[PDB]
Amino acid sequence: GNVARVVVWEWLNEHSRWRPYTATVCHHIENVLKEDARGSVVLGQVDAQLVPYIIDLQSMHQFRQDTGTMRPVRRNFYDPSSAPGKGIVWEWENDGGAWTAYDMDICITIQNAYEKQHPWLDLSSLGFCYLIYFNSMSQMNRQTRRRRRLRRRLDLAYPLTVGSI
Ligand SMILES: Nc1ncnc2c1ncn2[C@@H]1O[C@H](COP(=O)(O)OP(=O)(O)O)[C@@H](O)[C@H]1O
Repeated sequence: GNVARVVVWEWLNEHSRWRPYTATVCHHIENVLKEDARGSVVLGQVDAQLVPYIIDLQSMHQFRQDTGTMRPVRRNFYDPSSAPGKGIVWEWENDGGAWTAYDMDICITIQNAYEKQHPWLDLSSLGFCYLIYFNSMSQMNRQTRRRRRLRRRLDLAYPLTVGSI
């Protein structure tokens, strides 16, 4: 018995939410893990914005030289038929104008609703008090009625590996 599973590396933030890395970063981590289970992933080799980021596989923690934080990381897995298995990413635009990916469980839920031709999706049952409007491509706070923009891109697919039995 062999099954396929999508590899999504994730780091725990200050709100106790597991945040995903990008698919480019996750491929680089898995290549270091294949060669050395106790190695260090130097994300500065990938892009200049990731210079202060180091992921230590020896202790499974993220090290940031620009802030000093030590935050746990995990090697999580999702279903190949979900958005990370293809490369589909849903992102929302923060106050600084930067695009930020939703949590992976929410990203997969948004993509499932979009292809089911749902005009909108309510995330309240999943903890987020937000409404996703695909017609205006926006996210609305249920309490304040204020909105942010969101977009869909076909980025890189996250790595896929084999789980035995
Ligand atoms: N999808 C999201 N995921 C994580 N954080 C978010 C998301 N949307 C907004 N935030 C954060 O919540 C804060 C503002 O929430 P928002 O609902 O936009 O404000 P308001 O309460 O004024 O409507 C910001 O710090 C923003 O970074």
